[PDB]
Amino acid sequence: GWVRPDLGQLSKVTKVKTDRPLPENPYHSRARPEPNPVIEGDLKPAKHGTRFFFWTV
Amino acid sequence: DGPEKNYEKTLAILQIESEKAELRLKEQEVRRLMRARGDGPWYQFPTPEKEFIDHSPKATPDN
Repeated sequence: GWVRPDLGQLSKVTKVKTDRPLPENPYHSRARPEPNPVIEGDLKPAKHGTRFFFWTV
Repeated sequence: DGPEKNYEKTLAILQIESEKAELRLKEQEVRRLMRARGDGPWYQFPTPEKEFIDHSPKATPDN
């Protein structure tokens, strides 16, 4: 009773059911280093201007 | 005008120049730490972009 598969049929992606659990960390990767703390708040003008030598503003 | 005006404007000038002086010294301290430790917003030198890593199933399994 074996029917030969048609052209294109064997190359399909198929879904399969398995009792095996899904690996959680297949790469055995470490924990990523924590990002730099972000600085928050609203912008204010530079305090006393540019402060470049003798320039007042 | 009386001597008060020049006297008190000098205090105002002194306060500004003093605070600029301490802000100038503090920036150099901040820059030094930020450049040596890389933990701040400055001196963040680039690293490769991770969005161009291909995460699709490959031709072989062990990748």
